[PDB]
Amino acid sequence: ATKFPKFSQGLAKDPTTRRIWYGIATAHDFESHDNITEESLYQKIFASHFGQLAIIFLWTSGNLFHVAWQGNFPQWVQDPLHVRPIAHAIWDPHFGQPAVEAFTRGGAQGPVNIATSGVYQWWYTIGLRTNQDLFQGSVFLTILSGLFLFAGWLHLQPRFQPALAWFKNAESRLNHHLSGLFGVSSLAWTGHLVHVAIPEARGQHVRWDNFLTTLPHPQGLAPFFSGNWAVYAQNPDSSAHLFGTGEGSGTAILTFLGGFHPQTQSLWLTDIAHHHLAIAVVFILAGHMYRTNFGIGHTMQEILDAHTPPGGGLGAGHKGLFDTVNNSLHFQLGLALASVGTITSLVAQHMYSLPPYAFLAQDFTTQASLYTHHQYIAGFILCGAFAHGAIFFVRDYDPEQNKGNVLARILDHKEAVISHLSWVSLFLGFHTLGLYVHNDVMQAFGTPEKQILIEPVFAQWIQAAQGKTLYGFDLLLSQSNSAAFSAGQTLWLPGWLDAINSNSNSLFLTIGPGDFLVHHAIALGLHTTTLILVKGALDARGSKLMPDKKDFGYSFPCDGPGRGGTCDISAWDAFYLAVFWMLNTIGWVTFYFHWKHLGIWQGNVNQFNESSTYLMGWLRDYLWLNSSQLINGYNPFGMNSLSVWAWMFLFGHLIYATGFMFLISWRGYWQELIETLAWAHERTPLANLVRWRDKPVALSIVQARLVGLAHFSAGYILTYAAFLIASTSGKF
Amino acid sequence: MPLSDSQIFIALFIALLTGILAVRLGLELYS
Amino acid sequence: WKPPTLDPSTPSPIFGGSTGGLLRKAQIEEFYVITWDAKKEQVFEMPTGGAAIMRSGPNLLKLARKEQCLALLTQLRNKFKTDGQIYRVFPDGEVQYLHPKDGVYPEKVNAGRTAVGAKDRSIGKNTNPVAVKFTGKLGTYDV
Amino acid sequence: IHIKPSAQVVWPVVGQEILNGDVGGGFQGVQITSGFFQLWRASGITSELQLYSTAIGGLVLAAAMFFAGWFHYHKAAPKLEWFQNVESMLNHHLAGLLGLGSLAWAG
Amino acid sequence: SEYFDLDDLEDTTGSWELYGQEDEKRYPSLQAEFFNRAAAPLTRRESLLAFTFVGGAGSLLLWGAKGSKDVALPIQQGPKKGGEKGPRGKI
Amino acid sequence: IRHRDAIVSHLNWVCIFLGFHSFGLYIHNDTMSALGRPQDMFSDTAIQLQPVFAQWIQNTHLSAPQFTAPNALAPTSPVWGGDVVAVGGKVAAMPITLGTADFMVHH
Amino acid sequence: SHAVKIYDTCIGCTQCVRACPTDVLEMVPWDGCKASQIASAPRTEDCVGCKRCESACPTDFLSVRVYLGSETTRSMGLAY
Amino acid sequence: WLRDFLWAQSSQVIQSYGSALSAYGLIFLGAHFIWAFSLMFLFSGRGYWQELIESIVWAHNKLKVAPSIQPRALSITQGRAVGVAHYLLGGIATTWSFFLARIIAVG
Ligand code: CLA
Ligand code: CLA
Ligand code: CLA
Ligand code: CLA
Ligand code: CLA
Ligand SMILES: CC1=C(/C=C/C(C)=C/C=C/C(C)=C/C=C/C=C(C)/C=C/C=C(C)/C=C/C2=C(C)CCCC2(C)C)C(C)(C)CCC1
Ligand SMILES: CC1=C(/C=C/C(C)=C/C=C/C(C)=C/C=C/C=C(C)/C=C/C=C(C)/C=C/C2=C(C)CCCC2(C)C)C(C)(C)CCC1
Ligand SMILES: CC1=C(C/C=C(\C)CCC[C@H](C)CCC[C@H](C)CCCC(C)C)C(=O)c2ccccc2C1=O
Ligand code: SF4
Ligand code: SF4
Repeated sequence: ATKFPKFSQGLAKDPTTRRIWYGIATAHDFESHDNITEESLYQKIFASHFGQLAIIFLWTSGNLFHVAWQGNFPQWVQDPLHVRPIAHAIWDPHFGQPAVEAFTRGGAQGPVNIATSGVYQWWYTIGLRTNQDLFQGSVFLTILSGLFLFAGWLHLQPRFQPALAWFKNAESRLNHHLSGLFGVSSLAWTGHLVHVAIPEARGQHVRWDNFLTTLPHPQGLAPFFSGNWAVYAQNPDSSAHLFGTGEGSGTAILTFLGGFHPQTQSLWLTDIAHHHLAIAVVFILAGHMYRTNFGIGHTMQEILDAHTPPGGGLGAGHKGLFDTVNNSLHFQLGLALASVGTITSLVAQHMYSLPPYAFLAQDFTTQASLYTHHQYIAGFILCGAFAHGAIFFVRDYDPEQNKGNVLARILDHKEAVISHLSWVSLFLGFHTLGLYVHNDVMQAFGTPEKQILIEPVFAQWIQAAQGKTLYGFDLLLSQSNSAAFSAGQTLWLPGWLDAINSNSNSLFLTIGPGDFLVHHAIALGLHTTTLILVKGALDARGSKLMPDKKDFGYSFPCDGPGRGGTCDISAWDAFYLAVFWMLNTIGWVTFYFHWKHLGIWQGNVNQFNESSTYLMGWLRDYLWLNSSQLINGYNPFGMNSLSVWAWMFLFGHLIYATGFMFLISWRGYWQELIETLAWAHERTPLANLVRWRDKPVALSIVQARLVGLAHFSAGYILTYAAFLIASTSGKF
Repeated sequence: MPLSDSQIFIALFIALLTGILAVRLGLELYS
Repeated sequence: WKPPTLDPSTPSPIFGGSTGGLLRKAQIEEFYVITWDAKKEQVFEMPTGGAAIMRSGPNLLKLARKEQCLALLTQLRNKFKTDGQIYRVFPDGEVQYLHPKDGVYPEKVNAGRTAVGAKDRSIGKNTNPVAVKFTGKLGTYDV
Repeated sequence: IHIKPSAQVVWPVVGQEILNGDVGGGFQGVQITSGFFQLWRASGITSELQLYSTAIGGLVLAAAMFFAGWFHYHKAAPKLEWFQNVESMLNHHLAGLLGLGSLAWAG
Repeated sequence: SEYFDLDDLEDTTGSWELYGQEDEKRYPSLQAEFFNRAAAPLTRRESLLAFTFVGGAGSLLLWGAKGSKDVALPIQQGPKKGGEKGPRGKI
Repeated sequence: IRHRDAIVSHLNWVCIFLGFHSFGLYIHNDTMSALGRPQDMFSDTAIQLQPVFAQWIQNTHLSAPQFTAPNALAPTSPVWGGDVVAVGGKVAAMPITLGTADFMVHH
Repeated sequence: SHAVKIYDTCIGCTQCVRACPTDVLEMVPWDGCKASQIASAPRTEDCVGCKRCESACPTDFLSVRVYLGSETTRSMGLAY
Repeated sequence: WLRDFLWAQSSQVIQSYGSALSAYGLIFLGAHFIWAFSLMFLFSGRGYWQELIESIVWAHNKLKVAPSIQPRALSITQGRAVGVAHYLLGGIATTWSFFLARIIAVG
């Protein structure tokens, strides 16, 4: 009928407004498009990947350009502890004059936004110093984006179109990605650190016009080629070194000091260089594992077929799994998302405790924003990983080709897995909520000594084994005569033990009963989100209520009111339910991070230690207490620069609430309402001169779940971002 | 030291070329 | 038996009108007609809302949807013990006879009908969705 | 003016006796917000004996209501035409319930 | 009878003109002639889109570059109070 | 029943109009205040929305013992106008004035 | 339009045909069951997708199955 | 409203611990909980819950502790009724504890 969903004639012949919505929502599900083949599917995905890479490089170019043009990067470089970094300028014609005055910050000549992304600390650490450096980087990245766009166009041309078998050559791709994309990139980064970033940290101005003239080490490359590699570790930067200057600097380029630079409170750059060099060698070696065209290397199908326990404990083992993984893009995407999202969480956990950028640890707003940002990104990615696992089970799983292997066998005891996840979720919820409520009642009745405060002795024992002597467990790195102690004593242990025994950093924070309770809340959240996702994936193909669910696909509204009623029976609906639990879980995690760090940054650890053991403590001493500056961003007396966060705070509350409408009220109410509206327009004079092209209808059942979830999530994120940034930046 | 007007115009021109290449890729992906 | 022809001279039931009747769709897409023969003059409920009086003898009623016609026919068959006929009418004047399609109600088995949609297997014998990838079929039920 | 009304007292167990607040009048208990004290004072009630008397009379009338519901379902159940005497019920509920109720309360 | 197969499908489907009346003579001839020659170049859908585009874009950039300065929008005057002061001695 | 579509469509329009011109006034005010433009707000010291009909009702009920209820000594309530009724140093009842915020919350 | 496929577990009980509000289904002669009839779906262009037929079906698992497909004016139940 | 009414006036209920008004602080928290608990019924559907119950029932069948009265998820209508009942109870009791702690402590 129409030609907009040109990939779907079924949508194109829809006479209602549903055609537009579904045309948008199905545009990137290339496998379900009309007349698609496997080869054309892979080629379209390859080009789309080029487009995404170009978008990423353009985004980075824009950040560099706006900081270079409108920021205060040289001024921040001069005084990194007393200059608020500027993100970009504000040109808003709706501003009143008090808003123009309030937002003028950081030494800017006009209203600006203060950055929370940490790009100043990162770019300063890696050696950038001037606006010209940032501009040149931005121009280079714009050119890189243009190159990626050209390559995406080019490999869609018929003579440059890669064959389907090229996409399924797993061994060559793994060899090249491990050796070059990981290893050579890390080696080149070590080159940048040694030639540029380390000299710039020592006051030496090294750029493209003089780096062939500048010696990175006084003895050149002779210690490298002779194998006398300990020369490069001699004479590190002293503990009195001032970053960016030659005062107190050394000449070492590859060290293993451990711990932090005393002034910047961040990792030593020479340690970072040695890290990336060792990583480069390990990854280049690992990229020579798989067989390509030279008669040596492993064959992955035979590796998988060989790994079956001879006692039969895993049935057929991993037999046939090579073709299962290699033929399913959803299996590959599920694996990629699970691993990348776990890595994103690892980045969040390691960047707060081991800050890698100079003057990042002292920037409290930036640290809180980065932790929260990456943990929410990690949560969304993990939900997607399990979603595409469910999609694999529906669309790509062939039971005959996987007969008796580990995949079929875990499908064969899915009730055991789901029921045990249910048990652990129930145990954690019952007992964590019960201990919190008991403590709340104890505080309410005036008897806090009757609280149940369980000491986290296992994690404290771990902290002791890594050298924290506060808890009195004398073992390993906290035992001065142990073998583990003596082995590291001349290499990384002095700096590490200085850092881990200081309470002025975030390295292995002191923990107590509040940390116990919130960690068990986190365990409850992880296990329940996993339960919903895993039950969705394992029941995706069918259940007792709907034994032919695979015939209906990943996403469908329901199977009607029969058989007791079947709302939210699809695996997609399990994803939709699990997003709520993921948001809840990351909320608990980030609440914990922010409140514990708020106490640490304000120099009062007793507030978290005493109030976090009961939930009124969380409400009153975290949410209520820290919202005071935020909600006074504008008031009857006037406004300040926090008024944008007050407005966005309310904006997020509104969007969150609007989502409840789509989630609570369901379709048929709105369809009858829209029918009366369609009657009204046709019968109204001067208005019935105009007519709709698409028949107005209520949003579909699944679309409503999506739109409600999107409003809920966006309001969740916007509200917490406003509260986090306003509460931290109004104090710091 | 601030950027010059010419540097901003250079960046905008290179971005316009990149945008033309982007429109080309988007149309090729479409049909 | 042959399909009956829609007699346009049939009177309509006594009704005062409503806002629930035909809209522009009847002019440009299609509408429906239900006819029935009433044994006596009596009140029935309109599927579009409101009470109407069916005339003794032949009645004709134009409705927007096939489901509305079948709802009224269900009421006529179960409350008034009266049979009826349903037509689809197109804007170009074409009249298509709809129900009962072969003169016998569909719930009564009738010779001359041929099964469509029949699968010669139980529902658990459908193949897997991976087996119909890149074939153009609607699903595993389509094969 | 100074004493807060209270008509609920908690037992001392598991620390909950903190809810018996110092409401004044040499008394500890949960502060009430239903307005009964102001209603009892407006009625002229000056002693706990009169409150006891109303409580006993209420329980007797409560038993009478439960007797009547059993009686008018199991023993003497009115027929349908009795219920459909809406003219009689309106006459009795206007004049007898509301009218005589207001007259007796004015008394 | 509210149904008829042919020549009365308009009455059957209720396709009636409740208020529209056929009328050729409403406006004066010189007034009409003026307004047909006034709106003649915009009677093509591409020309009106081009005209509204060029006029609207030019009005918007002329407002932004000059007109917003003339009406003294606060975003064009910029700050005068020296900048808001942040905590911890930050600027 | 025979014009339920008209009833529901008209009520739908009324609800949309009321939501816009009641909640959107608050949103306008929040946005103006955040942008540092209190003079552009709906307020008693800016663009005013006085509930003049309710104010007139209050004035009529205040003036009632003079003319329209002559044998009543005082108005029915202190909320219409007049003096504070104070008991024990606390306000029992007093005039409840209505301005722009009252207009907005009534809509 | 929605697809209504019939399977061979049908016992010919006619309950799905009686349940259908748009006359999609009908009973045709068959020799596979005792009732000597089977449900058929000749008029799926009129199927709205309400799954009243599946609610009526007594076999375990279902003998009539409705697979929601491309939406039309008839399948969306629109009177406008 | 959010600052000067909700944030400012909730100070009494959230500081009520260790006083006789601490019951209101506990009920404030518990009512927030019951309100949030309702969203699991309102936002979900019984097909998910019936399948989860299938796995749990498998675990009970394995240990020969499956009940004869076969467990079912709540009906669609009961899921809605439970959701709205807990939503109303939680929200109204939240406002109840907020109001009563506030006005008892500052009245
Ligand atoms: C040396 C050869 C080489 C190189 C450099 C690449 C590079 C790439 N390929 Mg592979 N390719 C190769 C050989 C190679 N390819 C061969 C031989 C084959 C066929 C057998 C392929 C077949 C192939 C396909 C089919 C596709 C690719 C794609 C890609 C891209 C992956 C997306 C990305 O940007 O990841 C970036 C990854 C890294 C930078 C590695 C690090 C990852 C970790 C997790 C990040 C952490 C690092 C560090 C801590 C972070 C610092 C953060 C900073 C901000 C401070 C990337 C450009 C995909 C695409 O995007 O391109 C269009 C794609 O679809 N390739
Ligand atoms: C005494 C000698 C010995 C021992 C101890 C093992 C031990 C093992 N072998 Mg065998 N092996 C042996 C001799 C031995 N091997 C010899 C002589 C050969 C010939 C060379 C082999 C050849 C061989 C092959 C080819 C393979 C093994 C593999 C394995 C592993 C799995 C075997 C299995 O059936 O798992 C049974 C596991 C299950 C039934 C599943 C249990 C899942 C649990 C219940 C889940 C719990 C999850 C938990 C609740 C959630 C998180 C917990 C939370 C606290 C964090 C295991 C490490 C396999 C492997 O894993 O290699 C690495 C494999 O592929 N072996
Ligand atoms: C505060 C809100 C809240 C609460 C308490 C729960 C509670 C629960 N969720 Mg539900 N959830 C919520 C919000 C919530 N959810 C929302 C908004 C959604 C999106 C729709 C979901 C979606 C969801 C899914 C999809 C799943 C859950 C599951 C669970 C269980 C997790 C395991 C556990 O903690 O067991 C402990 C149980 C509790 C903490 C419940 C409260 C127990 C009370 C306090 C016991 C005492 C009662 C008291 C004595 C009785 C007094 C009655 C009185 C009238 C006399 C548990 C029943 C998972 C599950 O069922 O696993 C088993 C599951 O699969 N949730
Ligand atoms: C990473 C970002 C990204 C990438 C790589 C793609 C890639 C692609 N999309 Mg997706 N898209 C995106 C973001 C992206 N899109 C967002 C945010 C949305 C809104 C949720 C969409 C919604 C969308 C629709 C509705 C369609 C695509 C289609 C396409 C293909 C052709 C695009 C084109 O330029 O046609 C250029 C064509 C024209 C300019 C004329 C036709 C107009 C088309 C039909 C709609 C505009 C598409 C465009 C991508 C919308 C941008 C959204 C914007 C908010 C960012 C290509 C595979 C089209 C395709 O056919 O499906 C495979 C298609 O119909 N996209
Ligand atoms: C805060 C949450 C929220 C919001 C904003 C709405 C919105 C609405 N509800 Mg919904 N509702 C909610 C919660 C909400 N509901 C919940 C939780 C439920 C579950 C029980 C429902 C269930 C429900 C029912 C059952 C009904 C509604 C109806 C309505 C409408 C009332 C008419 C109206 O006021 O239009 C005016 C719109 C607003 C006041 C929303 C704010 C609009 C802003 C101020 C305008 C901004 C315009 C913007 C700036 C311009 C676009 C720019 C941008 C694109 C760049 C309106 C669309 C009723 C309705 O449809 O009748 C007409 C109706 O019957 N709702
Ligand atoms: C459903 C599905 C899917 C998905 C899945 C997923 C999504 C999952 C996730 C998963 C995950 C997410 C996992 C994780 C894990 C982890 C681990 C397993 C780790 C380990 C670790 C360790 C072992 C370590 C050790 C150590 C060291 C080294 C040092 C010291 C410390 C320690 C001792 C700790 C797929 C696609 C496949 C297919 C289809 C179905
Ligand atoms: C003044 C002047 C001038 C002009 C200039 C201009 C006018 C400029 C503009 C510029 C611009 C205006 C630029 C823009 C840019 C853009 C861009 C850069 C874009 C990008 C995009 C992208 C990248 C895309 C992507 C995608 C998507 C989104 C979806 C689909 C797919 C794809 C991938 C396609 C001249 C030289 C003549 C002369 C002198 C003066
Ligand atoms: C959580 C949830 C469930 C699961 C909830 C269920 C099954 C209710 C469980 C109630 C009680 C706890 C079940 C057990 C009752 C027995 C009488 C317990 C006896 C044991 C003694 C200790 C009392 C649904 O079934 C549902 C259905 C439709 C929409 C939403 C939802 C929904 O959200
Ligand atoms: S889904 Fe509804 S309309 Fe379609 S065949 Fe079944 S009962 Fe008939
Ligand atoms: S499909 Fe089911 S309901 Fe229909 S006739 Fe066969 S057994 Fe009966």
